[PDB]
Formats: sequence, C-alpha cells, structure tokens
Amino acid sequence: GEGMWVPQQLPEIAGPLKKAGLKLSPQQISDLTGDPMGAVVALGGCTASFVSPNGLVVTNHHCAYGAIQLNSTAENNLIKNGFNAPTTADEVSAGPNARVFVLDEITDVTKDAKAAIAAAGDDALARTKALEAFEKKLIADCEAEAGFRCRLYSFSGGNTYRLFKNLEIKDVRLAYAPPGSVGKFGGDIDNWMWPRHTGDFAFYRAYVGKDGKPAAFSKDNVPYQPKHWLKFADQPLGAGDFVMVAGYPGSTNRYALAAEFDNTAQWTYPTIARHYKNQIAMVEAAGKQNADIQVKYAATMAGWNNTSKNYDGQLEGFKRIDAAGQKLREEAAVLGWLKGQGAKGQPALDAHAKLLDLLEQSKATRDRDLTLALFNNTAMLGSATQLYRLSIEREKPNAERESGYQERDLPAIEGGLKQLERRYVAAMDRQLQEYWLNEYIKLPADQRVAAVDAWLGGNDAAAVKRALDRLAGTKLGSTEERLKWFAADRKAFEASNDPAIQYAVAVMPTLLKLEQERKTRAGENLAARPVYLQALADYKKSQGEFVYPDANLSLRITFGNVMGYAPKDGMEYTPFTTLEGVVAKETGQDPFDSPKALLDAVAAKRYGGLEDKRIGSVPVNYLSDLDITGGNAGSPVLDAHGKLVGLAFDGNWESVSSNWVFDPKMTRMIAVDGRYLRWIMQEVYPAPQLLKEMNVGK
Amino acid sequence: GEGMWVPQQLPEIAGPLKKAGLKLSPQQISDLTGDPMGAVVALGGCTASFVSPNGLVVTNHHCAYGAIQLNSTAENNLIKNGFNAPTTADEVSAGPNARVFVLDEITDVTKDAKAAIAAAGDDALARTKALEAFEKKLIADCEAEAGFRCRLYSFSGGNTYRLFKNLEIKDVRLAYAPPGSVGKFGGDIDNWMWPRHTGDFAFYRAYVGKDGKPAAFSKDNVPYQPKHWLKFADQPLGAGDFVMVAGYPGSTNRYALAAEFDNTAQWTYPTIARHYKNQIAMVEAAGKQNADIQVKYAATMAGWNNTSKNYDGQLEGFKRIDAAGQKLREEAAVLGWLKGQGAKGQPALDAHAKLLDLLEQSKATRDRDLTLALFNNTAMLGSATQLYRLSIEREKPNAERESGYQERDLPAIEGGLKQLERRYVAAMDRQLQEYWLNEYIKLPADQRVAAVDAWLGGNDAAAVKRALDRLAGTKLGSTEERLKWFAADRKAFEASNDPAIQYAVAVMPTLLKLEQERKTRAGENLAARPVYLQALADYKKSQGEFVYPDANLSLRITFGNVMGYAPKDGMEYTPFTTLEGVVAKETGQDPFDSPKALLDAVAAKRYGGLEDKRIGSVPVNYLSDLDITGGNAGSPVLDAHGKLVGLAFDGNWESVSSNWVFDPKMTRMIAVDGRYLRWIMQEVYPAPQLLKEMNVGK
Ligand SMILES: [Zn+2]
Ligand SMILES: [Zn+2]
Ligand SMILES: [Zn+2]
Ligand SMILES: [Zn+2]
Repeated sequence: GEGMWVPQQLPEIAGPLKKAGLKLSPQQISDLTGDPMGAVVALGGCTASFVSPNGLVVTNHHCAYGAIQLNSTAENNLIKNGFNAPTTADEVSAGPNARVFVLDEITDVTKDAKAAIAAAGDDALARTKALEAFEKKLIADCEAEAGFRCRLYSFSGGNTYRLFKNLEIKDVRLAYAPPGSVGKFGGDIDNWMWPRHTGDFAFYRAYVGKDGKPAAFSKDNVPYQPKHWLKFADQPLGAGDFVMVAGYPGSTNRYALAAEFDNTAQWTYPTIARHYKNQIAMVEAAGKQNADIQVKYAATMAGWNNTSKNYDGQLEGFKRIDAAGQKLREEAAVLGWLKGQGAKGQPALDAHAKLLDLLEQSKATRDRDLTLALFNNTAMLGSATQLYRLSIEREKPNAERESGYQERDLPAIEGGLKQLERRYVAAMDRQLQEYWLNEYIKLPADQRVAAVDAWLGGNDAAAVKRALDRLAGTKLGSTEERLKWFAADRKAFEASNDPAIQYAVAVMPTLLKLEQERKTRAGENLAARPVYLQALADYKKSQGEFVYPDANLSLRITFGNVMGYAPKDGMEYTPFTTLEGVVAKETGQDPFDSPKALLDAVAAKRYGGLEDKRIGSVPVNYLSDLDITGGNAGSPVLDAHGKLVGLAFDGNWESVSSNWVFDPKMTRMIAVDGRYLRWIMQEVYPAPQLLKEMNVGK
Repeated sequence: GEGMWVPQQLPEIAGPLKKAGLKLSPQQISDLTGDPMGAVVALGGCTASFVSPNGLVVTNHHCAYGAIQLNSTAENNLIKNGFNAPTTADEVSAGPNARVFVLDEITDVTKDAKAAIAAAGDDALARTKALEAFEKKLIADCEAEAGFRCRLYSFSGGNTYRLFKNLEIKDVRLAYAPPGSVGKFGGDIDNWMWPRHTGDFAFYRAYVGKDGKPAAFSKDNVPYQPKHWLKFADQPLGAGDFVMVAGYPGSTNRYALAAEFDNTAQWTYPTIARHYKNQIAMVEAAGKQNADIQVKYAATMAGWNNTSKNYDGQLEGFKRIDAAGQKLREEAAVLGWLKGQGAKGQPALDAHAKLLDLLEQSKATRDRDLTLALFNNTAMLGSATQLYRLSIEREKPNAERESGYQERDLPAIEGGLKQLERRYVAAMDRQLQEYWLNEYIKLPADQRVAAVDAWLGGNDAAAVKRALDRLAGTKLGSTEERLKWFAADRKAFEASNDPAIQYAVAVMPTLLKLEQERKTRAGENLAARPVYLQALADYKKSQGEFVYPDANLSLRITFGNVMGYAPKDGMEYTPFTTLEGVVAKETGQDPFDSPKALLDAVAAKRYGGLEDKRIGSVPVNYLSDLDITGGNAGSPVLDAHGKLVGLAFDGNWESVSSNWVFDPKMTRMIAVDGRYLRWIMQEVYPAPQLLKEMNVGK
C-alpha cells in the first residue's frame, strides 16, 4: 500500500504492519543501525545491501553497469559474458568514484534547526541564510571525523530535521555479475513492462584498510565486516505474502497544493516536453549528418527522451485516475476542517494562502526563468557561468561560500569539467544556443532580461547570428582551457576576451539577483509549508489515516503484499513469472537472447531444488503493491521475518507517476525473486563461492 | 475437454462425466427426448431450447437477427431498439422460412443401410446409388405422416447410421430481443475475442394449430406445449463448476489423414482465402458509390469475411501448434500399430492406401473443379443451372430424383429463387462473372473444360468480354422470370435463347459427368473410410482412450468446467466478465454504445439480486473448456443438475484450429451467463411477463 515510512514511525503503524503480515516487531525494524535496517546501504543513486559478515553487497545489475563496463575490454566483454570472481583476490575494482555508504549515527536536530530559523525573525531571506549556515556548520563539524560523510535531511516541510553520519567506504570491488542478457533481459523494450523476466542483480564487495578505516583501493585492504547483513529466506515466497522494501527514495511531492499540481500538469510538463522533443529532433537530425554528434549526444538525447515520455505518461495517468479532482476534493476537505475551527484554524489557512501567493509569484516569470536556465545550461555557457561563479565564491572564506561551491564540492566540479568533453560538439551546441536564443526573443518585453538584451544588441534573426558567431570563438571547448579557469581568479575572468566568459560576466549580477529572489521565496516557504503540512497531518489523523513524509533521500520502508493487478475486466496479471516464460520470449537477438546454459536448464527442467510448486516452476520476477520511486533501484525486498526474498528493480508503467500519487489498484513494484538469483548462480552462470558465503550453497 | 459425444454413448463415459462434476446420471442426459435434452431444438443452423411449457424458446440474438430485421422498419427499428411482446398476441411472425425442429424419434438403421450398400457389389458408383436409394425411401416412409421432417445421419465414415424424425414447427414468432448494442455489443471488433461483454440472446415462441399439428402462420394458431423445457439454475455458477452444452455441431475433420490435412492447409484454405478477399474487395469498392449493391451484398460479403478470416486464423493456429507435425507423427503411430496387428490389420492398411489414392484423384482436378463451381455459383449461372437441372430431374419418377430435386425439396428451391432478389444486382454480378472467367482462362490447359472452351470461343480477355456481354442479356434477373423457369419443361430450356440458359444447357452434360466422378469417389470412400476409422478407434482404445465421431449435424453433448486460460507467462484471462467491464468499454459510438438504462443501472449498482459475490458483480460472459463449432450458436449451457446457466455464442480465436485439433490449454467456448439475461430483462430492457413465465420474476 501507499507510504514511504521513516523507520522511527514503524511502532506507530504496528496495526497496519501486523495486518499485512509482518512477523518481526516494529520496534526491531525501527532501528536504523540494527538488524536488518543497518544492512541497507546507499551507493549514490541506487540502494544496495550487505549479505555476508564479510562485506558482500547485492544490488541491481544496472546499478553495477558502470563497474562492469569499466572492467570490460573491447575484447573481453563482461557486459556480454558476465563476471565471476572465484576468490576475493579475483574481485576487480569498481574504480575510484565508487562508494558504499553505511549509517553510523543518526541525530534528531530539529530543535537546533528551528532555533536557527527562528532567530531570523520576519526576514524571509534571512531565514534561508540562517538554515544554510546551520547546515554547513553541522555538516562540517560532523565530517571533521575522517571516514564519514554527513547529510542533513528536512522532513515534512521542515517539521523535523535529522542528521545522518555515514561511513564512507571508498574501495568497492565487483564480485559477480550475470551475463547481460540475464541482467537486462528484454532491454529497453521491457522497460516499465509486466510480464517481466529480468535477472536484475549483481554483487560487490566492500573493502577497508587493515586498520578498519575507509581507504582508496589497495591490495593491502581487506573485506569490510558489517555489523548487520541480510540472510536469504527459508520460507518460499507466495502470492498474498507480506513483503517490505527498505531503501532511499530520492524525492516525492505527494502533498502538492491543488493549484501547484494544476500548474505542473497544465504548463510545466507540457512546456518542458515540447522543448525536449524539439531538442531531440535537432540531435537526431544532426547525428545522421555528422557522427561525432551521434556518439557524444546519444546519452543527452536519451535523457530528454526519457523525461519527455515520462511527463507524457504521467499526464495520461492523472487523467486516468482523476488525480487533479481527487487532490482538489481532499484539499477542500482540509480547508473546511480548518475553517470550522476558529481562530485556531487561522494560522494554517493563512499558510495555505501564502503558498498560493508564492506560486503566483513564480508563475509571473515562469517563461523567462525556464528559458534563461536552459539557455545557460548549454555547454559553453554552462561552464563559463559555473566557473565564474566559483571564482566569486572563492573570494570569500569557505564557511560563507554557496553550497555547491565549497571546498567539499570541488572534486564534483572538476569531475563535471572533465566529463563535459564526452558530450560536447561545437557544431551541435551552436544549434542548441540558437534554439534557446530564438525562445528568448519570443518573450514579452516584461519578461526580458536587460543584461541579456544588451548583450544581444537587438532581437531579430541577425542579432542571434551575430551572437552565435561571437560565441563560436570561445576557447572553453577544450578540457585543458576549462581546467585553467577552474583555478583562475575572479579578476582574470573579468579581464578575459573569451566571448563565453564575457557573456558570463555580463549576466552574473542578474543571475545573482534572481538567485536572491528564489531564496527569498524559499524563506517564505520555510514558514508557510510546515504549517500547512502539519494541518494536513492533523486532519488525516482525525480521519484515522497515518501520514508519511515526502521522500527526501533518507531510508524508508514501504510494505504490502505480493499481488498482481488487472487493468481490464476479464483479465489479470499474475503475481509471478516463471522460467518457461523467459524461454518463450527467446528470439535470440538482442535483447531476448538468453545464455545457452539458461535455455538448456529450462528445457531440462533443472529447477535446482528452487521450484515453488504453487507456480509450477522457479519464480523469476514478481509484482507487489509497494510504493517506490527513483532511488529505490537495488533495494532489498524482505519477507515477514525480515529475510531476503528479492530485489526491487522497476515498476509497471502505472508507477511512472510516483512523484505525485499511488494507485492502490494499479501501481506495482517489480522485483527479481531471490530464488532466481540462486537459480542463475546454481544452473546458468555459476557462483558457488557466493552461494556458500550466503549459506545456500555450498 | 475435447469431445462431441453422441448421447447414446454417454453411459460409457460415466467416469469422466462424474469426475468433471455431473450430478444427473449419464443415463438421464443420454435420453434425447427426455429431461433436459428433449428441450433442445434445431432452428436450421443454430441451436435453441424450450424454456417454458407454453413454447417459449431461447437462442442467440444473431440467430434471431433475420426475424428482428424482417419486422423492423425505419420508423420502428427493432435491431437498434430491441423488441418485447408483453402478451403472446404481441409476438410477431419470424417469417415463412423460420422453423423449430423438435425430436420425435431416433432409430438405429445401420444394419439395413450396410445391407443396402453390400448389395451393390464391387461397383463404387453403384454403392453410392444404393445408399441414395436406401436414404430416399427411408425418409419418404418416415415423412408419410404430415408434420415431420426426417434426416439420415452417417457416423464415423458409415460405421453407424441413425434416422432422426423431427416435428417441423413452421409458425415461429419473435417474443423478445434486447437492443442491438446489447445483443451485439462490441460488433465485429470483439468477434472471436475475450474479454467479451455481449448479451447474445433472443426469444421466440413456437406455435401450432388448434389441432396440435404444425401449420404455417395463422392468427388461429396457438403456442406449442412442449413435453420438456429448461429451468434457470438456482445455483450460482462459479469458476471450476461443471458445465455441458447440447446442440448440433455441423462438421469437424479431427480424424483426417495427414495428407488430407496437408492438402487443406497447403492448397484449400489459402486458395479460398485469396479468392474470397478478392471478391470482398470488389464488393466493398463497388458498394461505396452504389448503396443498393452495398445493402444487397452485405450478408454475402460478411460470409466471405468470416471464412477468409477463419482460414487465415486456422492457418496461424496450425503453425502456433505445429499441426502438420502432430498429424504425421500420430499417423505414424497408428500405422505402426496396425502393422503390429495380424493379417488382422491388413484391411485398414489397404483402406489407408485407397483413401490416399482418392485424394490424389481429387487433387488432379482441384483447380478446374473449384473454378467451375465458383463460376457457376454466381447468381444468374447458379439460377440457370439449378433450374435446368430440376427440369431434367422432373422427368423421372420422384423416387428416383436427386436429393435436392424431389417434391419435398421444391419449397426450399422456390424459397431460394425468391430470396435471390435480396442479394443480386446485375453490375456487381457481372464483376463476379468476370473475376471467375479471368480465373478460368488462367487455368493450365489440362484443367480446362471443353464445353466452356467452346462456349467462350477462345482463351483470352476478348473472349471473356464477349461472354459477359452475351450473359448480360439474360432475363433471370427478375423474380417473375425465374418462377416461369421453375415450372418449365426441359424442352423449353433447350429451345431458349436466354443466354444464361444457353450456358446451362451447354455445360450440363459436363456437370453431370463431374457429379458422376464425385459419386464414384464417394463410393470408394464408403468402403475405405469406415474401415480406417474403426482401426483408429481400436488403436485409441488400446491406448486407454474414449472415442467420438466427427460432427455431422446431429445432437451432441460436450462437457467441461468453467475456466479461463493463460496465453503468456505472467497473465491469465479470468473465467468471468462483469457489468463494470461493459461500461468500461463504452464510447458512445457503434458498436460500443450500451443503452442508457444499462449505463445507469451499472452506475447505481442495481444488480437486481443477481450478483455473485465471488466476482463482486453480476456476471456477463464466461469461458469454459467445452468443444463447440459452427452449428452450436444458441446452444443451452447447463450445470451439474441440468439447469440453464448460459448460452453458447462464440469461441476464442484460438479455435478455429479446432476443426483439425482440440487444444486443451487454449480452446474455450464463450457463453452469455443466464444471470445476464435475467439482468437485462429486469434492469435494462424489461420483460417482467417473460421472467414470470420462466418463474424468475422478482
Ligand atoms: Zn545486532
Ligand atoms: Zn550519503
Ligand atoms: Zn532520530
Ligand atoms: Zn457483490
């Protein structure tokens, strides 16, 4: 069912958990450093988990793809063939940017965070700056212990703040990956789709120094020895059984105001989808012509194409369940309940009204803001503005620097700067500059930016050509020029005759004013949002509903049951797929080209002792009514006894709307069954040492 | 499961019947004039049944479609609106061609038939003619009492012969029909499809004279009083429950030789498909700017579509299931077994070789025979050749006239020649003549017909155009002129300058020679087929299996259980559809335009006391693993106690291939649930007096 619950609130939902079938105590699972929640780890974008007392980590295949590719040659293709390390000495480095983060300590810092905000009085900009400062000092002081990375998370609009201190493991090595036609069986064709037959798993091992402390790759490091780790289920998972997922969903916006949601559906999503489709067509058209373009812009185009299809998909989904109407009616109920109460209801009504006013304010300049932002996100303008901005911040002391530009941020910046070379071709970037300039000159007089207008020196076709021609002369194309600016001082930037840097210098005072305006609105939001969300929570309580905060990168549990769904009368998706289902999709061409040893074993009905007779086969994937979103790939699925029954890896297309809604009839997570991991590792691409390490071998 | 069981054999499958859930005794349901089976009646191409002691009869809506349309006018459009007769005086005549045939008596005549055949000796043609003589006398004797029509059926290639004497009711009236968007919801879109949501039912009432004998329509007639009629189930039908169907399946070819099957799949089906699509195209093109054509050729075009699509989808089914390989392999086993028998097995092996030889004889002229038969079946040539043939037969004693051309056949002939008016337009029929002649002159020289060659005077497009010009002068376009020829002497035909007549007179000697060749072949088949089929039966029995004869238009029982099917891993069709499914398909446009009272009742959940809580609604249609074919439309579906739970009206698209094989996994009948009939009659298009008559009033 719906909900991304923080572990601390699980005792409060004891009743719902027990009814769904949970057999462990909610008090046990509420401990974020305990058994099993302390086994759950973050990879930076994916979830994973510990599965042995010697640092073995399981996650999805696409979560490990980076590492698999990295250790692949032109002439030895782990992507195709799989990877296996028969001893730990055979495990290969995932490279110096790979991480496993493990929770060390959590602290509720709400009282301190609220005091700092409260000290700013009625000054909205001051409130923002005060929270910024609180956070930066907190993180600094927490991270003064080497080995650790800290994060401050705000819950429910700032009703609650929590500080997480994570051990930062920096020597992560690949231990196993199934072949690519298992890991990614069905490729993009089966993306978002059920029925699903994908063995989406892989294994790392975490390493530390012999002193126990994190260290970069070294042959003297040894496996990390986790305090907690997960065990394979010994009861066979069946339709209707309790399941829960623990993982790190990135962000949701489940409590958006009716007007905010309407603006997203009516303007934001259609407008962004449009520009994205125009960009896609431009890149498609040029990559045919050219070919450097084709290879370097392929991932950028895929990103646009992805967002574009998901926005279109959500808009249809909304109309399908009347999400806007449902939201409007619940909001009306809330406002009615508050209005009924006297004076006592007024602060929350006032807060609702302030939230509406801020949405009008950001709506008044929505076209300008989007155009300027995406114009400045083109490659040469992006790097110019980012570099110049850094040089301004450098000229203050670190403690005053804008997050993103502190000393902790510099590796990330240099990272991006080097990466840019993989996705930049000047002929193509000129076309993207042109597109965004033509969007710019379509803005009304009252949405223009004087500094840009003055730079452009006119606003017809010929103005834009002159401007493209000037910018052509920049030298920030090359990595090596860019690295010189990364270290250059503000007055160098101001002396430069580089036409991209001169753009940056011309517009920066304006960009800073716009930034200050966002921060001002954001400080008003600090005041009004928690108040409104508390009133929402109180209303829901009166109605007997428990409330969960929006996702915010922290560890959450979602629970429910293994179950199919039926989009149409007279048919149902069954909760499981099976081995025979995989073979029935064989074409053998990419992406339906299973390994031969899989075809042979299924034909032989070598079930490896893993069959579930209720389904007549070994299970492959299954559906459940769990509530996940981006961040949850790789999350472990646990059973009623907190034992591992699979990994989360996708959802059905009805899950594409997970930022905004959950449809209990149709939304389903797709998981790969723990028995299918075992079956692949027994019958297809053998990992006897891992099976034994996990006590299911052996 | 598989099998179209003759009732007389039901005692010998007591075990399977009971295992499947039958609660009546096998003996009781074997009784063809008893309860319930004596309630089942034939309409001539559809099955129906009695459902009251005052002669009320239920069947499908497309079975009653002729009657509905006949009583329809633009001002009162019964097809669209439905029909109800609240009193028996309101019921309207289904027309002079409508029939209800009620079984009076069956006799096994196998001994006298086999004797008549034996007395003709070794001459194949004489054997056919002996069987013809036997059959004609038998029927003449049986029909001597007014009011009855009789038929002789041969089972299992002539192993058994039975004579059925039926009361021929000729006054049939429409009592109820649901609106068209209920009777045919989904139209041709949902045809052969599941999920299905179609209320495919209608009611008639059978009338006889006040003396109790059959009579043509008269207002002095009164309702027939049946000895046995079905009652509605009092038990709610659920998933897994026993169901059976009784009706008159037309033809199957489940025991064909591998080479007979191959000929059909490789030649017959693809050839016919192709011709029919050519014809369908010409008729659809011509109809777009001539609506006389389009109105009059619509039944005809839809006949072609049905066969075309069925053959295209049998052919797919054959490949899905490797039907070719199955047959060859199964025939391999039988032949091996037979060789394993003594001398004992030699007759069946000789029979097998004979049948192969007959097949090669038929194949040597297959193109000639099909082209000439389809040419001659165009409207004017069909009419001329038939009317000339009749004049030839009228010159013999009735006893010696060909079946189809006896006294007893005359109304049916006169029927046909009147009804041709409804489906003929000269300029369309010319295009059809032209297609077929163009096929004719494309024939290989050794597949030509000397008489057609002489009449053409050449073998080219020029000769074709001359023939069409010649034929266009016929007078047989008018009903009046056809009825003259109906009555004419053969001398008159042979003196006629009517060019269609001239054609018939020129070709008839040929047609009678080809008829004689067919009959000679059938005379050989008469000897070989039953020996081979008896061998297949013995073989099947040596392997522990029960055997049933191919369909031959006689009454059969098929039994099984309510069940869905799963065509892909990860999904299932559920056994029932529901009211909410009807409404989810609504578009407001034909064919997905339910009556508003339907939409209103489902929205208010007026389930009228008919809901089955196991499916959360009133059921609509359901699937089961019964074995039906063409002729079974309208068959009553009965439960374990012999009570009415549905009507058969279609099958899923996977069957179709059924003619050649029954696929236990995928073959399903689609029925309309008796609750849905009740529901429509209560809540949508009300007939409280009929439900009262059926003891299901509220
Ligand atoms: Zn512990
Ligand atoms: Zn972290
Ligand atoms: Zn805490
Ligand atoms: Zn109900």
